[PDB]
Amino acid sequence: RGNNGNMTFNYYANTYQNSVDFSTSGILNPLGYLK
Amino acid sequence: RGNNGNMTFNYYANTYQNSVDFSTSGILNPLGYLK
Amino acid sequence: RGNNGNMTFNYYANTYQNSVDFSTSGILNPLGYLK
Amino acid sequence: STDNAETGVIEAGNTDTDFSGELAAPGSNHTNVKFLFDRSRLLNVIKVLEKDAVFPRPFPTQEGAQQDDGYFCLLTPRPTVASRPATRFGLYANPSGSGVLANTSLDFNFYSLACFTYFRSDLEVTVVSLEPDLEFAVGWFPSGSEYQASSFVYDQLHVPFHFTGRTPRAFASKGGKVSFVLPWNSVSSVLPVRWGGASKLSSATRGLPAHADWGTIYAFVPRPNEKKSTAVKHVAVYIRYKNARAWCPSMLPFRSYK
Amino acid sequence: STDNAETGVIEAGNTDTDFSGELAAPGSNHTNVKFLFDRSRLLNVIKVLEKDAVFPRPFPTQEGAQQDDGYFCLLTPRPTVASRPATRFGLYANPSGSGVLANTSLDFNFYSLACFTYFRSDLEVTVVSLEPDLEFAVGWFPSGSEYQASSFVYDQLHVPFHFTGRTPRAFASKGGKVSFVLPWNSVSSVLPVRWGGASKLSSATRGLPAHADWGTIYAFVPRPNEKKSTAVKHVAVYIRYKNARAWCPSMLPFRSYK
Amino acid sequence: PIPTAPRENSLMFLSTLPDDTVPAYGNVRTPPVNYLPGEITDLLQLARIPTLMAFERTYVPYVAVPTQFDDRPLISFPITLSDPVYQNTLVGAISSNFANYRGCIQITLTFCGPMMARGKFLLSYSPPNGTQPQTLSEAMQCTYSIWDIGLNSSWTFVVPYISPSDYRETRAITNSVYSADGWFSLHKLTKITLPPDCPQSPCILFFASAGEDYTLRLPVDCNPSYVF
Amino acid sequence: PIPTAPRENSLMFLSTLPDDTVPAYGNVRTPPVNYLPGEITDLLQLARIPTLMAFERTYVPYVAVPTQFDDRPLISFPITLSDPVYQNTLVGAISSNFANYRGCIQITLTFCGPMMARGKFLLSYSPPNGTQPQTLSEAMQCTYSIWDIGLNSSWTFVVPYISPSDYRETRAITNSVYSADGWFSLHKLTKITLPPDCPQSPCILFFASAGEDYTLRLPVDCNPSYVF
Amino acid sequence: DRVTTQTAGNTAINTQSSLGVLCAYVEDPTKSDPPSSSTDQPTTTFTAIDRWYTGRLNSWTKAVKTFSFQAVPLPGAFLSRQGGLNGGAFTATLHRHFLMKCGWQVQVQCNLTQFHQGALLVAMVPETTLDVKPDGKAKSLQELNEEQWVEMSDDYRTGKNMPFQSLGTYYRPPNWTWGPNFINPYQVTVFPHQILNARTSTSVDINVPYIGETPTQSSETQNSWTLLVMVLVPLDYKEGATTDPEITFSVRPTSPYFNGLRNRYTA
Repeated sequence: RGNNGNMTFNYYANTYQNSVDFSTSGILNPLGYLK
Repeated sequence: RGNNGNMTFNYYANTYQNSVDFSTSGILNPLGYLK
Repeated sequence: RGNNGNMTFNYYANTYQNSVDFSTSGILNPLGYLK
Repeated sequence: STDNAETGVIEAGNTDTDFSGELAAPGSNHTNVKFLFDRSRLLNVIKVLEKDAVFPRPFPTQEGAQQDDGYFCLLTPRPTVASRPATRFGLYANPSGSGVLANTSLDFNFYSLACFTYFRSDLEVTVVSLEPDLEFAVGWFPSGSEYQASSFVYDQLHVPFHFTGRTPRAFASKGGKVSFVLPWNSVSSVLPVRWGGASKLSSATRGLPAHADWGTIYAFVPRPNEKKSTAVKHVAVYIRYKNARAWCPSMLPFRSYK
Repeated sequence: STDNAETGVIEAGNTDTDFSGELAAPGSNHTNVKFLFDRSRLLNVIKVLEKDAVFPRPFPTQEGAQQDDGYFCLLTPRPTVASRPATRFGLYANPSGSGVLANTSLDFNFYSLACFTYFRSDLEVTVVSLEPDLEFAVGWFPSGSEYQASSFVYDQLHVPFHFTGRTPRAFASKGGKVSFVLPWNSVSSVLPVRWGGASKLSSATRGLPAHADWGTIYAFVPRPNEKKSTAVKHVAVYIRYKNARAWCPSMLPFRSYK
Repeated sequence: PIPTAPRENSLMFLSTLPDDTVPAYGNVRTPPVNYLPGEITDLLQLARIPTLMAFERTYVPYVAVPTQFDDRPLISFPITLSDPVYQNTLVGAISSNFANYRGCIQITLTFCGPMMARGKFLLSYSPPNGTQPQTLSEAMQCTYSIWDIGLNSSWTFVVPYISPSDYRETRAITNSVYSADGWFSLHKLTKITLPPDCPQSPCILFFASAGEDYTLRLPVDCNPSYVF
Repeated sequence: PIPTAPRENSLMFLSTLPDDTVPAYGNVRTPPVNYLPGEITDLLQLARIPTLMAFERTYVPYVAVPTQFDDRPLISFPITLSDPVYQNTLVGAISSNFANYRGCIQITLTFCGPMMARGKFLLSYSPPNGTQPQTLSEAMQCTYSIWDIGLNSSWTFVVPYISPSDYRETRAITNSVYSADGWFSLHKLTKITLPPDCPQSPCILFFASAGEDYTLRLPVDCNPSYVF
Repeated sequence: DRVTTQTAGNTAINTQSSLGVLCAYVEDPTKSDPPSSSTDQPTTTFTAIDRWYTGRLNSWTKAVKTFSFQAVPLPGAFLSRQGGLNGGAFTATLHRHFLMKCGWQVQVQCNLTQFHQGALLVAMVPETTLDVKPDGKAKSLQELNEEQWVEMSDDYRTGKNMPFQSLGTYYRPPNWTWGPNFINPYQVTVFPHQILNARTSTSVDINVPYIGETPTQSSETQNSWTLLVMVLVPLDYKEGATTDPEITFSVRPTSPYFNGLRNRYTA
């Protein structure tokens, strides 16, 4: 959600405001695993 | 729908905003058929 | 309704916007009848 | 189709009545009286007041009358003269001299489509300035009232009595406009487009309706009389007939063939 | 894949048709005609009126005609000349002399993507001023009407007849813009991008559609004719084709190899 | 506060804006108009009423019928609602305040001659040709209708709506050369055989009404040259 | 009143704003276009129609086949939609009005020679190398397809979409050195063996259509140098 | 398989190298509804105008270059009688009706041999003024029979020479550079076309429906289609072969709806 406090109302849609990826077909996990 | 992102609310009506045709009485089909 | 496209919402009331007549007690009909 | 037009009623027929054909589709409803008169148009161009004016005295006005003319817009499609209801409309073909050129007005767009006798509607007055950066205001007083013509000294400034009242004194912003809708205020039930009775206010002038108006507006400047400017500034009155109703069909004006 | 292109129909194939491969994903829908033409672009740069102009007389205009040119924007992607629909588009390579340099216009962004013959859409006209602090206005009159060319004396001020009317006279604010959307008003069902018939208004010019337009706008200044300024002020007309529909595929213009 | 972003056409007075405005002096109970009869609902209640035309003889609503035979139309006028035979008709003076029309003009006649006047009249309607038809053998091929004079005394020739567009222009601005929608033309078929001691030259009184499908569109600014 | 705080981009005319504006002259019933056949729903109905290419011989849609053997491609042109063999194709003149593309260009040929002309042709497609391939032993290793001449007379070589990005540029602006997506090259494999009394140099007519997965993106301002 | 005989009325035409009818823009371009801009009863088809009207077209030498076209206006050829294309009962009905709303169905015959090469691009081109001289006047038969194949200059590729209203002596006459009724000669295959090759067919078959800016157009003015025969590959043959092969064409109006009956058109 980022630095977005406008919790209530999105005037423009998702694909106009943001830019969604097109399809093809907290919990801080570590960036390196000893295996 | 064209280049229209205002998905929610049309203030003016259909016949004022657009211009509907008066009555008388995707899927890209080809523009020429071999028959 | 006249030349009024604001179909949705009347802010002011009827007796303030218009001027209603006080009580006392399409189909184009002709303006002259042969009887 | 064999008819008798001396009867006075002719059934409006189609092509199929005499010939082989069909009815055309209904085009639109732009002949609807509530729709056709519901659009703004220029009514009168009145000069903006700068002091507490004297309202024009009733006719016949004699010379030496120090009154203030060209200032009040009697809001009416009928012909007016000198901010008072008239019977004839008269412009000035050769206005050289001679006295006071009386401000006349007529609704040109109304009488070309006033094919009726009685007309009732509300009125939506928009008062567009004809001066750059003019900060003005717009008075009004109803059909039957009169102008309150004096001043009161507010802190050695002759503030007039047309800055206040129980009637709308809408104040325009600098370079703005004034728009408001006035109800059918007059004591007649309808405004007679054509009238044939006599008003007994004077020696009875035939055809002059006394209370066929929505009132009378006047533009002023919101300064006291010490700050009176020099160049006379105009303003332009656009009116719209909201919720129009019309009765009793009548004639349209004579288009000359020359 | 073995085919016969003399047939006139070739099934558009993929890589898997001849080779080993797969279909790519659908990219986007920016080739959609209702989407691709729905964006504004500069159409014509017309001079702003200051008096009650004479509309340009029909062709061939002879010399001594005291008419007012470069003032009216016939709202059309097709080539225009002198505010009237034309067949050829012609600019001036060496404009020295000689008569009246006729205002021509063309929609450069349309014909590069008008690969079709018929085109119907609404029109969203935005009239951007090309002058600092210009307080102007924008008229319009539909496809088939004509300009009302006179004035009426309002309080010794020659107010023209293009301040009023049943057509939209949108008044701009000081330093503002005018934006409104015009419906498909013309009597033709569609606007012919390419036309081959003959209009019988004159000696019949082949390929000239008489009513392929959304009307004609004109910028003016909201002052009477006494307040006519000196320097000629311009304005710029941006149009957008709302709700575009297009029929009958055709050719794109010839890109020269030099 | 509600964050609004106002558009580019802010503070624009538009004369034909389909909306209301702020009321100033409301709560006024107007006196009732229930007593008034005959309200116009719509101005096409009035184009349908037949009004008198006017003919270049000095403008006369009737056509005099001269007794001399000649093979040309007795009166002939184009079907164009800017033609000066329609200026003082409610068909013409309402439609000249508009921009388009659609439907059938209805030309009502009235034979105002004597009762003993027998005769026949071949009304017509040519569509726009390159040349106006003149011969009775040329209005025979157009849309004609023979009108006999008898007990009744009116014929309502309905000018059809034959047009390449759904709304014709109501004013011959540019160009229509003298040929916009063609020409009405009243030919006389047999000469009016009057008994002795009866007035020569009887008078066919012309009307012009709108059809039951005559419909108008697009108001424009009027012609204010009636007041001059 | 509703307290709104308008944003920083107030009163900004934007040419491509995805929104409507105030109607001025509404309630207009347009005449119906149900009679018109063949509506373009989408302009990729028209890139798929094969249009003629043009070749520096004076610009000719066909390749003449000279009878002299030489080990080089007969015609060779890069697969770049700003190349001047694509300017007057609907593949090229629609896509030059855009900014990106994705999919397969489809090059249709047509052997317009005599019916008795037997021959074989090795079409190819090199991906962009440091050097344009010239030998028949160098288009053998690229994406080739041998085209025999027989009863049928057309071959549709589908130029694949081999790219390191999902949307290639549609105009070789800067740089692509002469090598953007590689080169089509029609090699002749066996010489065209004509019977006696037949014309030398038959003509292979080239087309250029779009694939069934050719898709365009991002409109740009066009080139208005067609009108000069 | 390739032997298709197209009977219509009393005039059946045959083709033994048929590629197939190129039905344009729809499945069946014969199906059409009456015009909505005529309140009178339209004159539909009848059994003397439902037939194959055939007239000649100019020969195709070796001197004809690439893209040298040759245009047949429809219904402009029935009225000027281009190539001997006499309508008969159709032209005698077209002159007497003011509006006319039809769709065409053409077929161009040019039988090459197996030892000739060349390719025509027969294409029903909508809405072009290719039959009109640049000075406004439409071409007459004496003028067609001297150029024989109107060559593709740059005035046709740019549309520089389409007919125009002269501005008069008041306006300075501008340098005309472009007009929308151009030909892009490389893109004529977007139209309903077949290629009349010298090795696949002798006749092509195109079937187009009524298109037009109005639901029916005038009779004496319209040029809604234009049978365009364009040379893509020049004719070449060894000597001894049959020089100058003929080109004919056969036009059939599919379902016309005449309107507005009046006397015969006299300009």
